[PDB]
Amino acid sequence: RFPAREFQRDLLDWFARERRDLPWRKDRDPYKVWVSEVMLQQTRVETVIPYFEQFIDRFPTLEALADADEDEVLKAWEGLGYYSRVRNLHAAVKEVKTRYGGKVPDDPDEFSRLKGVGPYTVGAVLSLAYGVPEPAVDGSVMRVLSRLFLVTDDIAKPSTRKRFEQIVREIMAYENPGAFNEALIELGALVCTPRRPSCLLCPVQAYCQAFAEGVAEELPVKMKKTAVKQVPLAVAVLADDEGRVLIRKRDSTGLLANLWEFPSCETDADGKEKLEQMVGEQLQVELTEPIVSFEHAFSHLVWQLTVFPGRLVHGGPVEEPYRLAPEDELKAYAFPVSHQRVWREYKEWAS
DNA sequence: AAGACGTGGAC
DNA sequence: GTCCAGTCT
Ligand code: SF4
Ligand SMILES: [Ca+2]
Ligand SMILES: [Ca+2]
Ligand SMILES: [Ca+2]
Repeated sequence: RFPAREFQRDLLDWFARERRDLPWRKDRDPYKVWVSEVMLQQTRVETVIPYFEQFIDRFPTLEALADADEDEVLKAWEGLGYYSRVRNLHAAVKEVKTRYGGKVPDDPDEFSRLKGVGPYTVGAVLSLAYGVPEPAVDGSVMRVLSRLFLVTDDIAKPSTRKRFEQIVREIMAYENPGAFNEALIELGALVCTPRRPSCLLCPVQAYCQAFAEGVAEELPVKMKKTAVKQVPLAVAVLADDEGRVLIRKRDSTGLLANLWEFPSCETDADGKEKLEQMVGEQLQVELTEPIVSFEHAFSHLVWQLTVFPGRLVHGGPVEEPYRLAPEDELKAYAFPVSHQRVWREYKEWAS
C-alpha cells in the first residue's frame, strides 16, 4: 500500500543532506545519547545545547554521573525544568553501574526497567547508539505520522502513540534503524513544523495524504489543555547582620523536589502573617512590607509570588531542612527559576 | 486515564 | 492569549 523503501530512501537521503551538527551527534556513545534524549524531553534543542555541554563537561562518563552527589547533578540541571528527569537519570545511571557494570543495556526490556526510561527513550537511545530497531515516537514523530497517513486519533491518548509505533514498525528501514528514527525527528523539527509546515520543500511530499487533502495545518489532533490553578505564594528573603541568608531544601517528593528555595507558604490570604508564624516553628523573625509581586508558570499551575524582606537574629541552631548561606555561596545551590527571580528582584531593590 | 511535573520560544 | 519543545502515578 505504502512504498516503504521509496519513502525510506527519500527521507534518509534528505537526512544525510540536512542533518544539523548537534553536540550529541558527534558520536553514538549510549551515555551521551541517553543524557541528550532525556534533556530533550519537553525541551527545545536551542535551550538544551548549553546544558548538555556543561553536563557532559562535569559528568563525562556514566560513572562520573553515578559517583556524583545528588546536589551537584541538580545544580547542573538548574533551570532546565522537570527535575525528576535528572533524579531518575542519576538513579538509573547508578543502577547501570551497580547492576550492569557501567554498560548501558542494549535489551529493550532490560533498559526500560531503568527509572525515567519510557517508550520514547528506549527507542531513541537503543536505535541510535546500538542499532536496535525499536520505534522512537515522540510528539514530533506523532505529528509527522498523523499527516503522512492522515491519522486523526487524539495523540494524547497512549493508544494513539502505540498505533504510530506500529506504523513505524511497518515502514521502518531495518537496515539503518537509528538513522530512520532520527530522520523522522529531524523531519519534524525542520520541515513538518507545528504551524505552517514547509511541505513544498518536504522530501516526502508525494507520500503525504494530508498534503494531498490540504489539511496538514489541521493536524495532529489533540485535546485542548486543562486550565491551570492559580496559587498565591509568600516568600521570605531573610538576612542577618553578617549578610547571610536563610534558604531551605524542598522535600524529595513532588513539586521542585530537592531544589533549594527561600522559605515560602501558600497563602490562600495573609502574607507577612502566615510567613512569620511558619519561620519560628522551624528563629525570631519579624517581617516588613513587600517589595514586588510577580507570576511564574508551571505546566499545571501558576505561582503568584510576593516577596517580603526581613531581618534575622540567631536565637538557636539552623535545623534541617534549613541552611544558613552567605550571599557569596548562594551561587552553589540550585534554585527554581521563580526563586532565582525572587533574589534578583530583592537584590535590585536593595540598591 | 488524567494529573503532576518547569521552562522558554514561536506563533 | 495558544501551542509545544515524555514519564511517573
Ligand atoms: S508533506 Fe507536509 S504535512 Fe506531509 S510530512 Fe511533509 S511537511 Fe509534513
Ligand atoms: Ca520503563
Ligand atoms: Ca520533538
Ligand atoms: Ca513533598
